[PDB]
Amino acid sequence: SRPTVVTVTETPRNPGSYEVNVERDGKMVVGRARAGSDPGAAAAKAMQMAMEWGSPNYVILGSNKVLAFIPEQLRVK
Amino acid sequence: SRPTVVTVTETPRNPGSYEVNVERDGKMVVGRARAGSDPGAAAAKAMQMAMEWGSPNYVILGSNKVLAFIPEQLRVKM
Amino acid sequence: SRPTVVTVTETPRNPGSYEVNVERDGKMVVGRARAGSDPGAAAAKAMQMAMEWGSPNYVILGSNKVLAFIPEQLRVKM
Amino acid sequence: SRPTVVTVTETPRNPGSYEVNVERDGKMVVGRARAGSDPGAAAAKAMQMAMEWGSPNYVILGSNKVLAFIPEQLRVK
Amino acid sequence: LSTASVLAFERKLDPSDALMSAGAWAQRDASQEWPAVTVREKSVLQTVDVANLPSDADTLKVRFTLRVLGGAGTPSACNDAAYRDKLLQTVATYVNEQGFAELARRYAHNLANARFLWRNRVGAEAVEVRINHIRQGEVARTWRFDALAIGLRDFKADAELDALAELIASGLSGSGHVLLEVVAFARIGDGQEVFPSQELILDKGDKKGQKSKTLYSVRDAAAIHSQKIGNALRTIDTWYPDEDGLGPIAVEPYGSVTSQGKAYRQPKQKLDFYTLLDNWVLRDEAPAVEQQHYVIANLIRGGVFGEAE
Amino acid sequence: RGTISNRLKTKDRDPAKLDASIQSPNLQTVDVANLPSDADTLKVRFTLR
RNA sequence: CUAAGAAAUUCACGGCGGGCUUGAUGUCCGCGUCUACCUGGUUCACUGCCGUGUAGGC
Repeated sequence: SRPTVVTVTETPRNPGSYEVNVERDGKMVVGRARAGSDPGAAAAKAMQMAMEWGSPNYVILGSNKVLAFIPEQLRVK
Repeated sequence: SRPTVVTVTETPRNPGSYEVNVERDGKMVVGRARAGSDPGAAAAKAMQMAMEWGSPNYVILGSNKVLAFIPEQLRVKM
Repeated sequence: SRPTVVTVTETPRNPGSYEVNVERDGKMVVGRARAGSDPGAAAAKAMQMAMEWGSPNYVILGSNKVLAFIPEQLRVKM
Repeated sequence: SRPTVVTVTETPRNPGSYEVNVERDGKMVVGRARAGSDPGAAAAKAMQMAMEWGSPNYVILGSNKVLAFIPEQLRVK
Repeated sequence: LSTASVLAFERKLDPSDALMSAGAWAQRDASQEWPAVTVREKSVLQTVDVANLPSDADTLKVRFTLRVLGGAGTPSACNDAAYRDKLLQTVATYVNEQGFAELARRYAHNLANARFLWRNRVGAEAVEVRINHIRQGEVARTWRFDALAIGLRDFKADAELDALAELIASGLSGSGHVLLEVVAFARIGDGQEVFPSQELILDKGDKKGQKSKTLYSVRDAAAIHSQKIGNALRTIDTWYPDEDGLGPIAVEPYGSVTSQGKAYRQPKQKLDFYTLLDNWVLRDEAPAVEQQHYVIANLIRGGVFGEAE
Repeated sequence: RGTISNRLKTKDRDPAKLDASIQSPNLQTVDVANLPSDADTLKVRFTLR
């Protein structure tokens, strides 16, 4: 896997709270970090983790409530 | 990847304080600058960074306590 | 972005001093003008920059120490 | 903006002199009129511009060096 | 080889804000406690700021200080030592040909006739200028000039004018430390209108009810900006491509009177500061004896002269 | 309020001019610190360890 | 001119019961933001000869 992968998942043990993972060239540099408690802060944390560690290109994954804050031309690069 | 992206995020190492990041044209112009200790200072710093950087267009991202101070989608996107 | 946006941000290079930024319609008319050295002068400068430079709408943004001197959700929006 | 607003701001082109703005019912009635060269004359002119130009619901804004010469009950009507 | 990416020159002839006072004539030899005039508001449905002498005073007095610092050719910042060394050799060649004597004579002429009284010199009846040399907190030398006999157009000769030009030349060379105090008395009239410096405010709004014209003041005392004094005593340039009859204008790159709207020394012709400077330092071309005065006056003024490269 | 006195690094007749013309003034805002009109000495104080 | 030509899947329902994630920790060091400047063209007012209207003085 060449580009960086940022995945925002929701914690099923406590609904409403999110977590973020960053891939970064086949060895994870961020594991289960605390994102926000709402989709907006999860989107902000995902875009921050895509700005850093995503120097050539990146891909942002996540739910539809999370990715409704990012325009469709900013999720993949 | 055309407009300037402004993100406001809360620091988890002490709850209540925020930090702002600004990216324009694939180059990180501002990295982890202090916004404040309440959501209002975070919203003011985000709107200032959208006014100064990113002249044609911008997108402002942040928490829901922070985006409650900006008018709903009228001034968040351009 | 139709209403005139007025923001008041605190400088982190020395704490307790503020600055104000005004944007009327797609262009910045006031950039980093000295607000004051206390929250009261910053609130007064924000209301002065919203009195003039204003269409029938405006919006004021600031921290939760400056926005206490402005009357509660009455003179902040238009 | 129904209450009349009276703001007292220090002119940054020379430190120590003040100027008062008075707005009533959408349009401004006094724009950048001179006050004294000390906070006492500025607070007195703010009180005088609060008596005229709004009988109900005046707001007086200013610095903490200016709003220390008036009592706490005479700042918001 | 190449003009530097950064090049900055400090300001010589550094003035201060001119302070205004009022009094009665035949009292100029004791005028040290005269009351400062103040600006006032007046309604016309607009509000303006006006200034006026008191009804017992018929003479205006303007006072400021002046310094000359020396070392005109040395830049404050640079980017390559080669261009700086060539520039120092060029200005050293100029001062070894002829010292700062023509420029100093024109500066002393602009101090002699009180040209820093911009619009309150026109309706004057009699003007007197006093210039003091301050050495150790006291007065070392006094000059007293009549300003209506010393005209604005032509540059006449006088013994005391040559003495003041020698003082300014010694200050500009680098052999002394000159601090001047300039006081000017103008007999306008009993209670007439004086003209302080007008204000520019980049934060004043647009809606009606705002003040239309505000004036400059320093701690409730009507004053003049220092940059207006600098532009007043910088008008020494008369060697430009227009014919004789308009008069001398100020030393600016692409020398331009912006109030009229015209711009002399356009870059289409080869008579501006930048191309003559580039030919002087790069292609070893001195334009004339007259254009060297203009280039060195533009270096005394200072600025930010940087080509990108 | 000053004049525009800098190198016109664009073209002579530029379609999208990255600056302004010479016959117009430019208005700027700057900070300045001065001495008062009666004071002629400046004092600077610091500590060292 | 068709492996051609034709066609009712129709009904019902209990997935239930229980639970200790535990402990521990040194991010840390350095720094020159410099330079120059005309708000200006622009205060058609006060009061009177006079019943209007239209002469005049400064």
